[PDB]
Amino acid sequence: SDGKTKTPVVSTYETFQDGGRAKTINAIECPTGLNNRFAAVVSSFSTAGQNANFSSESAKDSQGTT
Amino acid sequence: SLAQTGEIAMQRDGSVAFLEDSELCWDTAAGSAKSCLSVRYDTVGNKTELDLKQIDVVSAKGLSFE
Repeated sequence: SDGKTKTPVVSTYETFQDGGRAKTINAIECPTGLNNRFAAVVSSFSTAGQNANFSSESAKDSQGTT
Repeated sequence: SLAQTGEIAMQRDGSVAFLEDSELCWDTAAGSAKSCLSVRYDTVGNKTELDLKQIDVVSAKGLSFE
């Protein structure tokens, strides 16, 4: 695409696990001569902080702000 | 003396394999411009590549990758 070689973008639904620790996601294995890219985009959110469970794609549990 | 050269005929049963780095080409309406493709190996990658970069666009119906 415009002189640069690219692989198709692949998508995953991610939430942080409770405990406020960073989320580990494994990088895809790139063909020889290409480098890894990543992007996170906003889907659902509230100001609940730790009092929530958004891990279901079909519903969102939001218990309010601490 | 016979010499098994590149002249060996490709069979419709596929029992005969192409030679390394040989190119399968099409006559195109560009006149005498050939639009080729091949299966190359990059030892500096240990990966097999199906190189279509001589063809401008590849148009598929369904398409899947891993």
